Amino acid sequence: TSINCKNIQSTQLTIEHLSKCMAFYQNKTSSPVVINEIISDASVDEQELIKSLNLNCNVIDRFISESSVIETQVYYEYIKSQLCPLQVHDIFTINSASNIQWKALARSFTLGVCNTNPHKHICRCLESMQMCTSTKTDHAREMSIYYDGHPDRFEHDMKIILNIMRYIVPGLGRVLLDQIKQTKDYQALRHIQGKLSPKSQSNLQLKGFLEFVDFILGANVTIEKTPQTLTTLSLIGGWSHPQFE
Amino acid sequence: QMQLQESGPGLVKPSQSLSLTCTVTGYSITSDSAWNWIRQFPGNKLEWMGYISYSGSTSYNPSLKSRISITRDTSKNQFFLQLNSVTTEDTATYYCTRWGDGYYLYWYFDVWGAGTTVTVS
Amino acid sequence: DIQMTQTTSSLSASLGDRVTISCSASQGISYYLNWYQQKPDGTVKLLIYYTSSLHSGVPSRFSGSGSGTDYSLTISNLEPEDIATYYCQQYSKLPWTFGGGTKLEIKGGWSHP
Ligand SMILES: *[C@@H]1O[C@H](CO)[C@@H](O[C@@H]2O[C@H](CO)[C@@H](O[C@@H]3O[C@H](CO[C@H]4O[C@H](CO[C@H]5O[C@H](CO)[C@@H](O)[C@H](O)[C@@H]5O)[C@@H](O)[C@H](O[C@H]5O[C@H](CO)[C@@H](O)[C@H](O)[C@@H]5O)[C@@H]4O)[C@@H](O)[C@H](O[C@H]4O[C@H](CO)[C@@H](O)[C@H](O)[C@@H]4O)[C@@H]3O)[C@H](O)[C@H]2NC(C)=O)[C@H](O)[C@H]1NC(C)=O
Ligand SMILES: *[C@@H]1O[C@H](CO[C@@H]2O[C@@H](C)[C@@H](O)[C@@H](O)[C@@H]2O)[C@@H](O[C@@H]2O[C@H](CO)[C@@H](O)[C@H](O)[C@H]2NC(C)=O)[C@H](O)[C@H]1NC(C)=O
Repeated sequence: TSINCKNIQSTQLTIEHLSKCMAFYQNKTSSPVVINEIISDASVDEQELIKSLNLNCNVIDRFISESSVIETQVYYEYIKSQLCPLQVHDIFTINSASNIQWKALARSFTLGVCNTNPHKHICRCLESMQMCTSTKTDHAREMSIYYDGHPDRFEHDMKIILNIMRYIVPGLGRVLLDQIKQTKDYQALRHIQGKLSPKSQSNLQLKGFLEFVDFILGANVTIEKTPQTLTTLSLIGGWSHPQFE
Repeated sequence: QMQLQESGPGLVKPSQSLSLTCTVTGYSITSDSAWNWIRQFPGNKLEWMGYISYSGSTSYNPSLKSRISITRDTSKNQFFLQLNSVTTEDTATYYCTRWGDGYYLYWYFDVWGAGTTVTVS
Repeated sequence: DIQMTQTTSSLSASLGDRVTISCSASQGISYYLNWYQQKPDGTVKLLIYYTSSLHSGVPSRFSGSGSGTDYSLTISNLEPEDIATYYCQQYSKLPWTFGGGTKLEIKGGWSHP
């Protein structure tokens, strides 16, 4: 049934069900909930641990990214979703200061599809942050031929897109995106980008970026997942699987 | 249901320390939050002086960082401000408040003292 | 460090009016802001925390708003107890700073019942 981000089952750890535990997907806009009430039902030693961490809304993301265990990261993500709602949903308001980071990553790195016809709608959308309304409508034919049949030329732009998205969804989202880059399974990105589109409908540039990510994900190519040989630094195991509840 | 009060001398003329005692009634400083001293200068200008945490961590405004000291007594459940090398600029109304850490209650200044006006020269 | 500026130092308005007080920030605070009321006798009590949220016990007339570097406090209908100096605070990062303060005063008019 529904996933519980406080205690997550071993079968449930996948990019999709983890994607369901992201902070913005919790649909909490307002009225922050204090940490002791968030963790209220959980082991006592765990509660004392979280109090000893002295989480704040600013650095909770750093705690998520530094942790080595995915269940704990999801827990901190849920604590962020209940504790810091304005921070979580700020990115969706157009030209809010949360957008500056992924916009800057867009300007800093140019797609390989943009070295041919730099005036393509998307290339202007990442370059100048203008004409972002519909990126996948304009020149889609040309991009469709460019990306189709080429694994490498597609993986390059996909990776850069994955970095910008790392800056769009901090915390859990970031780590999931990292998983993509390492596992080279790029279709799982749907679960991240899909949920991002309905919240972002007000933001024009974000909506355009997400529509294009939808487009380049729909490219016609066959790429092989490369799960890690170590089996470590992956979601399944090892090692510890904390369950708070 | 807690309340705080500041107990302090009326004035000290310059080159001396000014010390105040914030007594916290109805709460345990050990248990949680951050305990702060905040002075309002004449003309209604507010300045955050510094705080001591529930665990004893100290953070001071870098403007005052040299001469300011904030201690606490867990026994009588008090915490003390000492601002040394006072000048005529330090004349002001000094409060002591509680900044909540995000654990038991959100981040803000919750309970405030009535304030004690201490003067220089 | 982070300088908070209240554009209006002092303001007068009649009772029952709708008063708005503006708080500007030197840089982006990312929504971390508080609103305090210092009455004439000197008692200071928290009005608004986290920029939207209203503290427990604060009357329904007060509403916070704003985002980014710009923030607003709104008293919907002005009652005589609200006459006081108001302050805004950024907890973004230390050292914490306060606004210059805004003192409220009465116009106020004459009673003609
Ligand atoms: C916080 O809020 C969000 C949003 O409000 C909420 O997420 C929704 O949750 C509900 C309840 O679980 C979901 O409703 C179910 O949806 C089932 C299938 O949904 C399909 O459509 C999704 C949206 O498609 C839109 O976009 C396309 C463009 O592609 C557009 O053309 C369409 O018109 C449409 O507007 C789609 O995202 C979804 O795909 C899944 O995979 C993506 C990968 O990208 C990932 O984002 C999600 O995991 C997503 O689920 C899917 O394709 C629907 O079938 C079901 O209704 C019936 O289902 C069975 C079918 O047989 C019936 O038997 C049964 O009786 C039901 O009647 C149900 O309505 C809704 O899809 C979610 N929306 C999302 C995820 O965007 C969160 O739950 C809220 N948070 C919490 C904690 O609750
Ligand atoms: C998706 O791409 C395939 C691959 O096209 C190949 O690349 C061309 C440059 C040229 O070398 C073609 O001869 C290649 O076939 C498109 O071709 C068909 O793909 C389907 C399965 O996707 C397969 O069953 C057919 O046999 C392929 N056709 C031939 C002649 O082999 C396919 O049309 C593309 N699908 C789209 C664009 O929707």
